[PDB]
Amino acid sequence: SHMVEPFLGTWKLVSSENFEDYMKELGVNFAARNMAGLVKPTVTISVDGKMMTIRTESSFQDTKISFKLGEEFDETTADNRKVKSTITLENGSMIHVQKWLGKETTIKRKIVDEKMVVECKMNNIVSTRIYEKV
Ligand SMILES: CCCCCCCCCCCCCC(=O)O
Repeated sequence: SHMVEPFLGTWKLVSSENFEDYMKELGVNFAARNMAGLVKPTVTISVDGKMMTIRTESSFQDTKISFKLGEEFDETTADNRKVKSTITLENGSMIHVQKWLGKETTIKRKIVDEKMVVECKMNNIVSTRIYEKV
C-alpha cells in the first residue's frame, strides 16, 4: 500500500476558509457551528493492515471512522448525520463521499508542499482547511 502513504500521520489545523457556510449548508445548528468554528482539530490518519482509521480530536469533539478503501460504510458524523461513506484515492487525492437523505457532500484531501489541504464541498459551497504535519 503506497498510495495512502503521504496522508499517514498526525495533522493539526492551521487555517480555515468559509467553514461557517459549509456547515450552514450541511444543516449544523448555529450553536454547534461555533463549537466547530473556533477550534483547531488534530486529525490522525493511520492504517492497521486492511483497515484505515481517521480520528478527529477537539476541545469538544473526539470522533473517528474506520474503513476499507472503496468499501461503503455507515458513519455518524460529528453533527449527527447518519450517512453512507465511501473513501477512495484518486489522482493523489483522498476522496470521502457522504450520502444521506438524497443529499451528498465530499471531503477531498491532498498533500501540497507537505501540508494537507482539505476541500469540503456541498452544493457549490466550498470550505478549504489546511493542516500541518505534527
Ligand atoms: C461536534 C461539533 C459539530 C461539528 C460539525 C461539523 C463537522 C461536519 C463535517 C466536518 C468535516 C471537516 C473535515 C476536516 O477538516 O478534516
